[PDB]
Parts: sequence; C-alpha cells; structure tokens
Amino acid sequence: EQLKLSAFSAGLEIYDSLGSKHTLEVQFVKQSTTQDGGNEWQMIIRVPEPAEINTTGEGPTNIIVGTARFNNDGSLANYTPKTINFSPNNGAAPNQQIKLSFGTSGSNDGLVSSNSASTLTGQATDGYTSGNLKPDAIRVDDKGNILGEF
Amino acid sequence: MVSDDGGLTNYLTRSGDFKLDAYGNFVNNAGFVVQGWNINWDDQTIDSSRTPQNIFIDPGMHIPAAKSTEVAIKANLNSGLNIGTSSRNLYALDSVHGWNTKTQRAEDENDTGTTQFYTTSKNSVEVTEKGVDAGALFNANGTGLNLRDG
Amino acid sequence: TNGKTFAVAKIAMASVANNSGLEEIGGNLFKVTANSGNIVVGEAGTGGRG
Amino acid sequence: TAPTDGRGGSNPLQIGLGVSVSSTTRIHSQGSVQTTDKNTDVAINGDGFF
Repeated sequence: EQLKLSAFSAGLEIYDSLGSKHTLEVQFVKQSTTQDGGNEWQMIIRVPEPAEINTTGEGPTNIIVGTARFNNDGSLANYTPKTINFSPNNGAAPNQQIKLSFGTSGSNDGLVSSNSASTLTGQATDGYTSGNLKPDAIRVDDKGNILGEF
Repeated sequence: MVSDDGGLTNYLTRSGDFKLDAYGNFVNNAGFVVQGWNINWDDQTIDSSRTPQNIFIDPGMHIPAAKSTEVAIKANLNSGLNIGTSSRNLYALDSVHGWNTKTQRAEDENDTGTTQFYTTSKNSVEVTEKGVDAGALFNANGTGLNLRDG
Repeated sequence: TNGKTFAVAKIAMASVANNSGLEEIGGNLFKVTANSGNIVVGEAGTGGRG
Repeated sequence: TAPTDGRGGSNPLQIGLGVSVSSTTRIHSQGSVQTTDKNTDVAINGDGFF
C-alpha cells in the first residue's frame, strides 16, 4: 500500500566571477531515527548539466550526497559537507569555493527540526553584478566627497 | 588647491567651476586639475590621511562582479507524525541482497554511504537501493506508522 | 493591409563621455570634438541610456 | 582641446546667435462628423481624397 517518507526541498542563488546567477537545488530526506537526536537527513545538492561540483568517484558530476543530524531537542548537531567546489564551466573563473552555512552546532540559528510543518526561511549571500558609472549624474555633497551612481 | 603638475606647485582659489573632461581628470576652467584623493577599489574606501593627488574619475569606471562565497539558510523540518504531501516515494529495491541486477557489481546496501543512482523512466537521475529504518515510514496520508520496540 | 503588422525598422542612439564638451552647429545639430568623446553607438535602453 | 602638459581638456567656446523657422507641418488626423439632410454629401471615413 504505497509506502512513502518525509522530505523537504529548496533552491538557492549563487554568483560567478562573471556577474550571473545560478540556483542550486537542495533535497532533504529523513531516512532514520537514531538514538538520541533521532533525526538523520541525507542531503542532496544539484546543478544543471553544464556546471560541475564534486571531485570524483560517486559520481555523477552534478550531485553532492552529504548528510545532516539534529540533536535531541531540534537543535542542530552537525552537517556535512561544509563546503562546495563549483566550476560554472562558462568562461567564468573555475573552481569557485562556496562554503554553505546552516548554523552553529547546538543552536536555533540554522536548520532546526520541529514537530511543525517544514518551510524555508531566509536566504542571503555575497555578490553583485558588474556595473558602470553614468557621467551625466554626479553630485558633490557637503564635506566634499564626490558621489557617483552606477 | 590646484596644480598644473603632480601637485608640486599648488595654487589656491575660492572659485569653483569644476567639471569633467572627456578624460577622467576633474578640471576647472582653463587647465588645472583640482587636488584631492581617489578611492581604492580593493577596499571600496577613501584614504584621506595621505597627501593629495590629482583627482581622476575615469568616465568608464567598471566594477568587477563579486563572487558569492557563502550561503545561509534558516528552516524548520517536521520530524513529527503529520506530513502532508511533503513526501517522497520509498527507494526501489531490485537487488536480491547487496547486488544490483542492472550493474552486476556487488555493492551491499544499508551502508548509509556509497549511495547509488540510476537514470529514470523519464531521464532524471535518482537514488536506488537504499534501505530505510522502517521507523520513519509514513503511509499515503502522510501519517506516521509510528512503529516501535518489539 | 494584410492582417499582419511587422516591425519594419529600428532606431539607434548614442552617448558621449562628455556632454557640453561637444561643439554646436546651426540647426539643432551637435558635433563630436576633442574634450568630448567618441559616439559609442548602442540600443535604445541598455547601455545606461534612456 | 585635449589634455596636454599637465593640464586637463577644455570646452569649445562658441557663442550661438539667433533662432529661425525650419518648417511648418500639416497634420492629418480624422475629424468629427455631423449628419446633414442632403443625400449627396459624402465624407470619407479613413484615408484618400476626392
């Protein structure tokens, strides 16, 4: 009779050496209770074909297969991998090294398991897009520093 | 202050008809380049303490894009018994026991590692041959079976 | 006169590193000069031009 | 002039004298209509002339 098990998913933005976005997908799956902090969630990370991530041997190039554990009261215990090699493979500088962060151990600040329904919240990162100055609009101000508006 | 040179011979004025040229230098009427100091892009900061140079605001300023280096998330995850359509189908088990019949290499299951993939009936790559605690199982309604003990 | 309504042409514009450096002529014309810049041709709204 | 021996560039120094009429233009938007009682007084409803 159609067995099935709990899951949660998300996507998140990243920038290149070139000014361009790339979302990557994340898939959480609870595959076991375990002792104290029973929760164990294997974690999958993906990117669209041309880009690559993992070194070798798992080993489709796109996919990372980490894991995550939450402590007895829903505070996070640990999560792995903490970092990601990422080469866009589109002329952008290769081997960018992202370091994903999901909160300090034993704290509510990051991921938190709970009896309540799972939902994403928050998302933030470094990064811009290339810009250029527009000469027609300049404006000097008081105290004499010269503003510019890209 | 103004100077015809690198600033070796300053001249003082109270007039202020400052204006940009086709080139970046920031010039008054007839020639002289006003003294002051330029920003450092590595720090995005002005450095007032040192001796003034000629101002130089190249009209085609260009900001290189900043690579994202970090990613953050905060999210609840329902460890509880009542998921609702936040599920996933249970993993397939072709193996007789620790043996894919597709690839005939002997990789034993339950390792909680060496996760292994297959192309699906569509084309997406997905997980196969992974045993599960059975204490995590949910029915079609997403209610926990809540199996325990003996 | 057919049902169709194809776009038939497109208008370029341009911009200089220094307005007002460039010289005037009769008519409503302007003209490129030293202490002005090069024409820098582009499309209607992408180069930072309105 | 372009920047040279430690100087910046300089704007052209023209005066600018007077204003004059370049052209008139006729405008051909459709006008409002009124009915009459004389049968023989058509008014075209689009374009083209008698």
